[PDB]
Amino acid sequence: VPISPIETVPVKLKPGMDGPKVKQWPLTEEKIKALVEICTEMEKEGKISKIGPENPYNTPVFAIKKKDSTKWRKLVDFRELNKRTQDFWEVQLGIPHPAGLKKKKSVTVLDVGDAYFSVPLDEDFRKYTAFTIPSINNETPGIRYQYNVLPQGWKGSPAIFQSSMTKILEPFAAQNPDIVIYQYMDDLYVGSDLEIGQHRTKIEELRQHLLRWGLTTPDKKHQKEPPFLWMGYELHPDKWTVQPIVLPEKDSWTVNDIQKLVGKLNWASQIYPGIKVRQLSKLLRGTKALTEVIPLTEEAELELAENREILKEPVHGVYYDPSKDLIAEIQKQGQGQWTYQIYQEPFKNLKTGKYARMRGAHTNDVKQLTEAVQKITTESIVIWGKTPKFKLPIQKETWETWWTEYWQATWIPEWEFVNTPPLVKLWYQLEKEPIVGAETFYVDGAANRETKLGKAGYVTNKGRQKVVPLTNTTNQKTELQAIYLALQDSGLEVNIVTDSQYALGIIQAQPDKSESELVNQIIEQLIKKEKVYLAWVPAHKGIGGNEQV
Amino acid sequence: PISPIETVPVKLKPGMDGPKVKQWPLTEEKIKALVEICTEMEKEGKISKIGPENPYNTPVFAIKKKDSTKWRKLVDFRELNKRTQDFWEVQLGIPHPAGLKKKKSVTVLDVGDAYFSVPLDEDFRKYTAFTIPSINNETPGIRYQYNVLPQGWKGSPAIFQSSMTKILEPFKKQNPDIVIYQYMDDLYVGSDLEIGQHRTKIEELRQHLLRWGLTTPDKKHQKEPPFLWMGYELHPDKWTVQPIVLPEKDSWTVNDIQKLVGKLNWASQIYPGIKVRQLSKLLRGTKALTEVIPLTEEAELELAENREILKEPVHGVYYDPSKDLIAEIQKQGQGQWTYQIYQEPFKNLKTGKYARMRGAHTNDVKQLTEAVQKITTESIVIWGKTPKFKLPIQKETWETWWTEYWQATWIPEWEFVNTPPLVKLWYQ
Ligand SMILES: N#C/C=C/c1cc(Cl)cc(Oc2ccc(OCCN3CCOCC3)cc2OCCn2ccc(=O)[nH]c2=O)c1
Repeated sequence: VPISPIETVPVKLKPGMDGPKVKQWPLTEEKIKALVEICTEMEKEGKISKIGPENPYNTPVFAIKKKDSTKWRKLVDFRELNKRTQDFWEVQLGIPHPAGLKKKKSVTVLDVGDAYFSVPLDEDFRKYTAFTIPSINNETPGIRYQYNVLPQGWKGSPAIFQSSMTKILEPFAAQNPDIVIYQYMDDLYVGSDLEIGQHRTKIEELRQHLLRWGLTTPDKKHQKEPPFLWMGYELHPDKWTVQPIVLPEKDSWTVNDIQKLVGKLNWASQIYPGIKVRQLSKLLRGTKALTEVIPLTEEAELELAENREILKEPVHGVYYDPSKDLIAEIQKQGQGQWTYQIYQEPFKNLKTGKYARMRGAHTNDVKQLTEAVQKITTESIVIWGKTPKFKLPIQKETWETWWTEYWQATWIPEWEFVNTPPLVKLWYQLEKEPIVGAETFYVDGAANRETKLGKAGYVTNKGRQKVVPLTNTTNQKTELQAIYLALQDSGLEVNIVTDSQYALGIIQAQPDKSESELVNQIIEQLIKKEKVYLAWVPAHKGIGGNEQV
Repeated sequence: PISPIETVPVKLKPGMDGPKVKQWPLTEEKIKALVEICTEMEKEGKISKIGPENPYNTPVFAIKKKDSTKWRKLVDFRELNKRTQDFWEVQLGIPHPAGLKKKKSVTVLDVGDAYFSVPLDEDFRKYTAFTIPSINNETPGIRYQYNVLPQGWKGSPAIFQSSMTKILEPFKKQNPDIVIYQYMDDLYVGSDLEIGQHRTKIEELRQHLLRWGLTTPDKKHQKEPPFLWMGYELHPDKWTVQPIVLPEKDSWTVNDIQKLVGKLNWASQIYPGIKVRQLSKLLRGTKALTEVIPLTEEAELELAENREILKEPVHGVYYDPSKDLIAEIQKQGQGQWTYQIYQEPFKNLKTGKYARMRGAHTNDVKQLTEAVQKITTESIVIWGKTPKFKLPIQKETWETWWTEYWQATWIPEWEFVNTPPLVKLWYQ
């Protein structure tokens, strides 16, 4: 009989609604007779009470055999009532990350027996939890019950339970301020720097308190000992790591299986350094049926191979020490992928991770570095409550040049240069003023929206002219083409003039990489040149433009 | 404090649920300060802890005062504002003094503490819920709701409006030429007086308000500030739409005339009376960019005609009160930022540029933040409401760092842009 004198949390039904009226006649004698054995023993414990046909509401009742088929179990579908009940404060969303926990001499896990049923339910609301066990086929006045406690699966049970546990812990946590209790779902994770004797007795004091409030705790010893497999982790006394990851070997890969694979790889990346999901997730780009068979690419199998090689030997993360500096360090992997490690110490990491640019058709190395720094700053604020000192493979003046000439407002915490290659540099810079003694190319390009043929060309002050035909293209593509043509046919210093805000837009962004081969070739040419001045004019306003069709 | 007649009942739009908004993660420092502040407010009765049966949430941040080294708690009420004040700009709405922008000097005074003396309608309290977050999700956060009129809520000055009118009545009587407007937690006081007269009158209002029970912790550095600009004062009579400026040059090249024709052509979609014809004919056949083109008589007859056509205001540009105000900002480099405040495209209600110390003091985010505050205050003074910003910054970066440099008690709406290529040269 584990009931409790705990203050109940007042509950309302969603405004303008009422209690679930669902009726259940069905079905079978075997289950019906089995439900009374549970209901009478629950009534004994005071968790439920019989009610009269005063016309209350009703909820469906099921029954099922537990795994191994030893002891039965009762089920209740509260879906209707759940939809009809008020909202509650969100129980918990994220869970603490092990890199953010702090080393403690002793740690104990306690699971609470009977949980919700040990916590009373607001009186006026109990009448909406009413349910009915039928008779056998005979229509006889079958038993009618209702809950005096938190019903399993009801919408309000987890939050109310958490707040109840918190209020119960409060007088204990007062008497014992030097010990730390974390509360998660049905468990409690206690820890202290108390010597193992007084710790072992404190835990027992806690258990006695809890049991005085009607809450069961594991009898034999303290039960669970390290590890400590929690939420896919392994928490060891001096270290944490992920639970073992298994990457399946298959002849065929469905999109579902690639989803599972990318999932496991991502999960693994917080600790194992170097994990690359780019090519494998690139397979998953097209969004379609999850049962489709997707052939792997070569770069995908190479990537997966490198991951398998990384996952070969196990790696460990450490715990947080507030006394020591927090450092984060970033490396470019080179595919548009970046990787980082966070540590207070040289040979041991708090954790690791990766950043990959998804959106945009073209990007920049410095911009991506900045975005990574942003990601890590957010993450560090979340986990440790502060921001790390950064170690970055970028020269001061390179960075300064970029943020000073960048149209967006960016900012970085204090950081120091690390000479570890590959470094981060600006592979070229456009001239901010036109070049004297340089040939001036007037470029244009145009396409037909139907045929998609079009052409790209230039006309220069030296009287030089060229026109090249294109097939299977678009106006933007013909404009980038035209610029590329001017780059190919000119010297080491060149003045280009274009009619398109698009092309000017791509180029002035100073990208060092892109997902179109064209822009890449243009990038190569731009790097190869000593000076390039790109300038814009209104299209079809008749100044220097190309009249070519 | 006291409990005046009942409490002003607050309802919402029919079918409008309370605010449910995520609490951004905070530094340990800021969590600490919030915990202290709220422990105090809990002691003074202003807020109380709440149960799981309260679903609603409003974000909370920690900034510092104005110039002070002491922490201040800033509640972000934007959501609850849209969910109440929209019928509380109607039911209890405060009228806006179109003559406030005329005054030679305007001082802003912080009256927020006033609201704390007044209780909040019981049934409404559950919508003021906020959460002090825990580091690394280690504990469920600390959850309070307000027992008194909260700062940052737009219903608070609306409820206190009558008390404010009454307390202000005597000062208004002795000073009929001074304009006083209440926007949320701030009093905007305009005058045509000289700076000394203005400051003395403002101190008169400070002492008046003070002896009627209103503290105003806007109090200055007192006897000996080591180095500061002590007065916080605006000057709205000088605030207008900045005219577009064509480059002034002695001799021009092909390139320069190209930038000129381009900028003029861009202006044409604002001022319809612009013709670039004679500047186009002065280039024509393909030339080198660096080649110097002589300015003819006809070309400069077009240029000087396009210069003084650009010094006049636009036509049909008026403020639509049924529409939101929009503020775009573009970064100019060297500690300079330019902005426009409009409603429909290319019709600019007000434009401006706000610069500051160029180097070895401030960074980009600090500058953009002060800029947003400046523009917002101008917007309050002029239209009685704040613009929604299109910010040239990465969302997460701003969401992380905006509370470092933020001295205001109100939060404008904002969104983030990647777009503009060419507006830099054109709006500077
Ligand atoms: N099933 C299962 C789940 C198990 C589980 C789950 C969670 Cl979320 C936490 C946990 O243990 C801790 C509990 C409290 C604590 O309190 C720390 C609070 N700070 C406060 C400031 O002082 C320093 C400590 C630190 C802990 O770890 C410290 C590191 N650690 C982890 C595991 C271990 O065996 N030994 C350790 O030493 C256990």
